[PDB]
Amino acid sequence: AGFGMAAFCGKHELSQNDKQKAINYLMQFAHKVSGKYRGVAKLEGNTKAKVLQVLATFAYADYCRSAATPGARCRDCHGTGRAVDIAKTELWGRVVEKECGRCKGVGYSRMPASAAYRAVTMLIPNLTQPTWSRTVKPLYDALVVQCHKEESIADNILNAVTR
Amino acid sequence: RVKIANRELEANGKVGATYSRDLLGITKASLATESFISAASFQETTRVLTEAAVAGKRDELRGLKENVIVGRLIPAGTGYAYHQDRMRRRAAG
Amino acid sequence: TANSGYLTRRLVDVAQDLVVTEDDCGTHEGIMMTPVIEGGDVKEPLRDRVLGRVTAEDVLKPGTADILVPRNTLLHEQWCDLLEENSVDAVKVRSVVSCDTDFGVCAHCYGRDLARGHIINKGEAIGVIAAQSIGEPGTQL
Amino acid sequence: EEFDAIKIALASPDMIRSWSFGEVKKPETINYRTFKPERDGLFCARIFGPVKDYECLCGKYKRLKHRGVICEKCGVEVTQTKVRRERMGHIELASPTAHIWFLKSLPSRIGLLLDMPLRDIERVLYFESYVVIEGGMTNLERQQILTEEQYLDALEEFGDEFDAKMGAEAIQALLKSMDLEQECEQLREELNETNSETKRKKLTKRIKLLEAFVQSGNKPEWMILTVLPVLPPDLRPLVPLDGGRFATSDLNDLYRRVINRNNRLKRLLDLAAPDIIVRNEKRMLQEAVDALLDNGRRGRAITGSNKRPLKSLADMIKGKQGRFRQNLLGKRVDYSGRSVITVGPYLRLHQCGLPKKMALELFKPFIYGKLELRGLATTIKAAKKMVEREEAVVWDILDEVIREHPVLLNRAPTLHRLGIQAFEPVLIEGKAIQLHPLVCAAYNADFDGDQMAVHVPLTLEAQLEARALMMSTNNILSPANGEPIIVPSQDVVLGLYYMTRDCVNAKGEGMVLTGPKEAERLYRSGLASLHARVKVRITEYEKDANGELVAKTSLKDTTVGRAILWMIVPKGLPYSIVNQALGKKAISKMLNTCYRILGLKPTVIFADQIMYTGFAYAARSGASVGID
Amino acid sequence: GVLKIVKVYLAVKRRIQPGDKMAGRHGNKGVISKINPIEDMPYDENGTPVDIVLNPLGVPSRMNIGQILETHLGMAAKGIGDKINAMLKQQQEVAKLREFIQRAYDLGADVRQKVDLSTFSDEEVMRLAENLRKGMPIATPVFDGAKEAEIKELLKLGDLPTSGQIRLYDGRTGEQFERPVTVGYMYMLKLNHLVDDKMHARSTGSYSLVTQQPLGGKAQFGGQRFGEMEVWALEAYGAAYTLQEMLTVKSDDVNGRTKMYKNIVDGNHQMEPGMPESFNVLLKEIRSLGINIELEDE
Amino acid sequence: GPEEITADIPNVGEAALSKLDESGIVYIGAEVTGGDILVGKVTPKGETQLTPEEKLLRAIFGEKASDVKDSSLRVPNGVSGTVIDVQVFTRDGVEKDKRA
Amino acid sequence: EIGRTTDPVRMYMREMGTVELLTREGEIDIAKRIEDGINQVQCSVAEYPEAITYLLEQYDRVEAEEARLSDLITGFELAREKFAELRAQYVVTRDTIKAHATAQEEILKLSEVFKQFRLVPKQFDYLVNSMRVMMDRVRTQERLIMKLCVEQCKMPKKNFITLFTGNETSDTWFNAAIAMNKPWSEKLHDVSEEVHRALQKLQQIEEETGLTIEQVKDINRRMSIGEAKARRAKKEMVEANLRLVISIAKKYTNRGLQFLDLIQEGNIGLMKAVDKFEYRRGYKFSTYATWWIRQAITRSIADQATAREAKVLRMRFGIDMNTDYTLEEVGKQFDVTRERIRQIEAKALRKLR
Amino acid sequence: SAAVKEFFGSSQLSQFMDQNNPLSEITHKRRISALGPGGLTRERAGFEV
DNA sequence: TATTGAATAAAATTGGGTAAATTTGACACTATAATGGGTTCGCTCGTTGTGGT
DNA sequence: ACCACAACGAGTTACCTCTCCAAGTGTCAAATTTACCCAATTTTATTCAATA
RNA sequence: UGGGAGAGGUA
Ligand SMILES: [Mg+2]
Ligand SMILES: [Zn+2]
Ligand SMILES: [Zn+2]
Ligand SMILES: [Zn+2]
Repeated sequence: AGFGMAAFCGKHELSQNDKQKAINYLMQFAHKVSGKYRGVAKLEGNTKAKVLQVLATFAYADYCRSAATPGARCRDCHGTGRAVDIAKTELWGRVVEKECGRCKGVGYSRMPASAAYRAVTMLIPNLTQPTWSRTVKPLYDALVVQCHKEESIADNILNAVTR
Repeated sequence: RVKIANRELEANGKVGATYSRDLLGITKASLATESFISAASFQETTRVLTEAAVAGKRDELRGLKENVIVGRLIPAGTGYAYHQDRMRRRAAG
Repeated sequence: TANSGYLTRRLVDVAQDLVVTEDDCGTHEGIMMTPVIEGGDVKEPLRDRVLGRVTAEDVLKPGTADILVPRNTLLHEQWCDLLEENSVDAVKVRSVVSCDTDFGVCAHCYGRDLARGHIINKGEAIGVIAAQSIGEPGTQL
Repeated sequence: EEFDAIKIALASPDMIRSWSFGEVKKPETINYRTFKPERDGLFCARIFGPVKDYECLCGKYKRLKHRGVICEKCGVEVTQTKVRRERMGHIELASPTAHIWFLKSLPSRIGLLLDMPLRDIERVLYFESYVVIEGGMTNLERQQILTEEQYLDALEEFGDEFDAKMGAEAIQALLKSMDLEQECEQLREELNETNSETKRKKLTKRIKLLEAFVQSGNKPEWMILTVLPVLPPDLRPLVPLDGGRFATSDLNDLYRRVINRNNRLKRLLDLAAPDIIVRNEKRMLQEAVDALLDNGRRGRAITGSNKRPLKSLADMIKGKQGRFRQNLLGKRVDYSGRSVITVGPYLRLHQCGLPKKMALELFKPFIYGKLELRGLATTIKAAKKMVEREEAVVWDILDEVIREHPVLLNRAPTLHRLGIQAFEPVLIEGKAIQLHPLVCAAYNADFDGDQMAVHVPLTLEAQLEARALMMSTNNILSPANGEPIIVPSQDVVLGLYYMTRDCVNAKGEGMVLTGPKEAERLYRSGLASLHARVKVRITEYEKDANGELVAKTSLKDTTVGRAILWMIVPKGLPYSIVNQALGKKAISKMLNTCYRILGLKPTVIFADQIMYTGFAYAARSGASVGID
Repeated sequence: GVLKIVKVYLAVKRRIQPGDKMAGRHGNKGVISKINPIEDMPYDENGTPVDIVLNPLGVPSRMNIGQILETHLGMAAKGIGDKINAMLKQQQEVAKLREFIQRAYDLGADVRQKVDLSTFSDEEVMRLAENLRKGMPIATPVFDGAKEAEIKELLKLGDLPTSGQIRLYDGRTGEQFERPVTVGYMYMLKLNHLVDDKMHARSTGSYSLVTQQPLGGKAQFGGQRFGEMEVWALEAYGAAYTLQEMLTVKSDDVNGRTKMYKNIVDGNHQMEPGMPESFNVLLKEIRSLGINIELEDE
Repeated sequence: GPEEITADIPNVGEAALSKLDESGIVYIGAEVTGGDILVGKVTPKGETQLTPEEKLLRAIFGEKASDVKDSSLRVPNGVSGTVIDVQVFTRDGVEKDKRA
Repeated sequence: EIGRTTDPVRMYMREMGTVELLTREGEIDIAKRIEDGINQVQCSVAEYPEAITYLLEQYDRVEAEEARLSDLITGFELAREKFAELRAQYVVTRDTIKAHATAQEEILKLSEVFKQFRLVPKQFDYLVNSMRVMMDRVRTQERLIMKLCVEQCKMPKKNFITLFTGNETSDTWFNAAIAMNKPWSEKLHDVSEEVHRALQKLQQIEEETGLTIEQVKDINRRMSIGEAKARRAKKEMVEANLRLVISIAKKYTNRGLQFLDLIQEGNIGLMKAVDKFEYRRGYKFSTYATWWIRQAITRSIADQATAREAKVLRMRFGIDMNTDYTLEEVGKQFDVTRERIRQIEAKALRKLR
Repeated sequence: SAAVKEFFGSSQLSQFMDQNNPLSEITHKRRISALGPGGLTRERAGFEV
């Protein structure tokens, strides 16, 4: 609820101080999930806390990355994700559209996890892309799909009291 | 500037420059101060901004008029401690 | 009123950046103060001409008492009465135009804060105070 | 947020295109059928931004779901409308044109940069005389300005050995072809041979300009404009009037003239127009750009339909009604009121009478905070309707908020620093501010219709500055001289003068009184007058060589009124300051002596008591004015 | 573009109150400071309290003595009207009323008009006395007026003190004022500078388009200007935080003033100031003039 | 659309329409005070300037393109007084109103 | 006198006072110079056989019955037999071009049979603009071969002009330049591949026009000086009539525009009146010029004040519905395309004809 | 109509009449102004006039 | 019994380009004679920048 | 070198109150976008096995 | 929306 409104309003940059609140809430959620996963709890307090905080910022930035991110819009569809078919409009006559072939309709270009991997491997260098793929990235897309659930339940608790 | 240059030149062992002080008027001194923002907000904004754009000046924001235009604490009164703290922070680091 | 307002604005802008940024600049320069005796009478006595200033050096005379005020003393009413009872006519006090400080003045070269009665605290906009003090009685002129 | 200095320089054409967001091509501001701005115009939403917050122009992406997309129906990026006052544009001028500041702001600095007369430079820019730029022969040295006759016969003489041009392109070619460091070393060479101070000052001015150009690192050909930047269209809005018609802005009109003449010059240049027509169009574009940058500088100012000259960008920067003096050095300010002032003769030196409706408007978010702290209001709208209906608990919370929260009272013109002072407000009925009578000298206020502004300090630091610096009890002495600004004026003065002044055979003369309390008893009972010469026993005090007060008692010869004034004179002052007829100078000397002996707080209490007894005894005197 | 206009006409009845500018015909202006009770007002030996108490210190340095002479002549006029009112309340005659009104009309030294009441009827004299019972109106021409001798003869006709000064008593203590006080009738005007029209306060309202500063005026609910001179006053005090909050959070700091409003509602008296939007406007205008000015990140 | 002069006003109590007539206009002789409504006017479907307290709530939830704005002629604050004359000037061509 | 003035309309009226007014004969012989210029460029493009085969392919392209001959030929029922005569001219200029005064008499006969073609102006300047872009292609080609002659020599290039003003097609000038052995010729062996590219370009252009380089070079020189004299006569005509522009723009002054803008739009209108002026109509110039001047000034001041092809052929031409539609109705309802629908109509006309 | 309405509406001497009392109306009608079209100018005049 | 360094498909993303749709600005619409314009001074004081002997 | 003319700028602070500020419609070449083709790269999963 | 002029007035 409050996590959903804070993360959404910090993503779309309104009341622009709840981004840090979303970082801290996702860090506490990482504290919650790190007890039931193997490769995350292999460190001490300060190091694991710092790398999970910067991983929370990276997962929130992966949630914050929209079609209005500076340097992330699709070059062809201009963010829309909808192009016209000249051939199908010629053989049909009716107005028809297709999925944008470049960005596959999502509108923008998503953020790679290897930037986060390079940003965190300057503290712990012995973890590699096998370990990053088999251990870290399930936690990473778990956080971003969880923040999607948080946004959607904020949307449901909003349209239950407004509609 | 002449006094500071003569200070450091007689410190490191040079000859130093000689000068002759000039009594500017009140308007001419306000327009010939080394803060182009203060001089432009006083008077003759066309002339002052033209000369400052040609010379490529920069205002270091050391005066009360400059820190009022910018919207900060002035270096006077209760803002003086904050301004010398900011000066030692930008000088140490 | 129009002319005095324009004069006050010119004075504030010529003196806007002057702030007491030191306690003592460490100079020996001064201004020889004297009672103005222009015309046929004394116009301003030495007591109020020097009251609140800071002496550039000692006063040196055999005189009637051989009074030796120290260097850099804030002249209160007590020291004014001392100079009156010891009959002094020329005192050298540290002025603002002979201050050794760069980008501001020292507190000793200014002297007494006329609004509070003690020495001036470092960080007081004496240029704005002086410009308003000169440009206020222009309506009375 | 974090920045140290502010730098100023000339603007390169690549930098002018770098701030831009799209080239402005058409001069239409908005369509007048529907209120929608035209594409590539002065208000174009594809260039400057959408007119609604998170909504495209044609109405295709109206939600915040698309936080930015370029709507392919109308090209508009779906973002907030705050970017309309921040995104610039640019116009690509066909012929380059001179900047009017770097031409007609004396000294011209293009004529000073090239050692050319401004008359010759304007003759070149007005397409009247050619100027050579380079020449392979020795007959035509550089900057030799030729007329049309000399240009045609030199064309029949040499033809291709030289190349002379005209207009601002010639001056841009001259500035681009000049050599900065070579002119620097040549001028530093030529400085030594001359001996006249005028020629030497000219050489030092030119070498200072050249050294300033080299040390800044700009290029001298950036004084000739090839790209012209456009102000964002929410900083030059199209305000609608009450008739349905518009009062369009002067910047929109000047940009419209510049764009129309630039587009016509593009058409005449690609149409292969005659040289006279294309020179007239280039000259007109030069005049339009110069008008837009500074209307009244070069020729006659382009006036609008109302016979008034158009406000340019320089007219928006400079002057009393310009940006600095009207909106940057002084602003308009929230949490501030204004009312007519009256007398506060019952007040103390730190108090002012503030009306209840004025204070209820000034202190409204503090009232909302106290309402939501006490739980009386559930939400902000409930607190707002509670203040809108003005409950008795709203007036009680206002009484709680007002207490120990100073306000600043200010009267214009604020000539000296005691034109703003801080006071602790007293909630009064009525609509006028009540000012203490002893601060009216420092305010230069009377009560014939003066008004004062109230200002509420919000932050804790501002409240502490008002309490510790700007409080009226904190500045008793002037900042100009050391003398007190709190002098009693004319009614206190008339009352204390009538009090202390003696008479020879008034009533109850020659008595011997036990003290000032018996003198007050005699006067209030009616057995003695204020001016009866009488003998009372005055116990006066005196500070010793240390800080302790020694007491002494004697039989003084005085009047009854001086004995009653001794009841309010504090402990530490002698009877000699009371034992004469007190005028304005004597009361001011008494207050200054009380200051120098006792300090600040007994001086403030003494000034209050002086005001009260002077008012009371001037009233009991019954002084009047008759024709006799 | 107009469908219909509805024009409503209010009608306010405005009473005097403290704050209202009142004036006489001699440049004797001023503001009502207090509306006193009639038991508190000073009164004469007949118990009639005065209506307005004016300061005599406004007379000598301003030299408008026609104020005092109008006061004396108005006292004499109201004394004559009081005698006519006493005769009309006693319902005496028409002959004594005709005699007294004629005796009051023939008092001047060499006055031009000759008002003869023998040509008057009885109902005409009764109507004249019914219009004269509230005071006898007196024409005093400019540079042709009554003198002190005429004023004192009129005051002696009306059984009034010829010096124009009576004994007044304090309404509160009951005691007598020591010196005799000038009491009379002066013509006072209510000027159009009413404190209902001058009183205006604002907390937060609407803002200008370009500068994002508050508006100006009682009509559009604007804030008071904190001008250059007031900025100099705060600079001379040293009130840097007060000056900074005048410059930013009470003014053109759009993201700072909403923070300050919510901080005040949350009971936290602390601001977070930022850059003035008018300074951003000025930077954009100097950039539009073809001059690259920019803030420098150290 | 046109702005309507009408009796119904969104989001006011019955302490506002206590002095209006059936057409939205005030009665001749009504002892109104400050803040009362003399003639109610509502904008068409779509507001004209939105407050930031609910501008974010119209952004993230959706501007309804409905729920018209209160734009009524109110008595200014601190101003009492009766109403002595009303005059309605309608444009030539349309049917006016019952009160007009 | 130049100098102490700043009013730009005053400077315009001063600088326009140099020229003089024209008599009745002045428009006649300046129009004679105009006709001389356009007939000069017409006869210099008439001798080119590429223009002849271009007008023949234009003839059997318009003979496919997709457009009427009204917007092809104005005048001289006769165009068919005259184009058969032009085809006979084509086959005689194709078979006896090999032998050499027969080429001279046949190009002289092409130029005189070219002159009676009183065709429309737009197709004519479109086709000679196709000639213009191909001679601009060979112009930048010869400019490209001059700069590749210069860019590695670093010598006085005058001797290469003396050995290059011959035929400049074979390699005899190349061997005569390298073999004589001045100090550039031994280090000028790196030009061999680009001059061989120039030789294959020369054989390519020899087979694409059947004509050498010097004759097309001086014919391009002749048409360039012809169009230069035509443009100079147009400029000398249009500079001597700006007083008419000021006299017509004298009435529209305080109607929304500044005075100089009105006379600039009038100068544009006067230039458009000069460009399409006919002198065999009795009226001198002014009654034809004033319509264009008034039209430009009033227009400026008023401005300042398959399946898809089948259904757009239905809706645009109005085939079996209630109301017909123009390009704007379908350009609103179907897609934001406006003139693209017109090119769809053109493609459908091409695919149906 | 444009000329006379421009004058009578927005000249410098076509003034919004003061009618507080009858004295204000009679004094506004009996007023003489040294300023106006072709007269003096306010900031550009001194003690001589 | 397991987690992970190296290696590798492999599809998504960046960058470049490119031929075909598609905008975009202009132009048509036309022939008695006409041929050179309307717009501010009763402001002072001072300062700085320009031109002859 | 010194004098005699032109042009800019400045002139108190607020505060108020008012009024006043013609008709689309069809056609052409160019250039501009636009849907899309394809190498370089690189991010992510997936196999081997090899230490632990 | 809320700008710019002009006029008048107050201290
Ligand atoms: Mg006053
Ligand atoms: Zn896409
Ligand atoms: Zn010092
Ligand atoms: Zn759209």
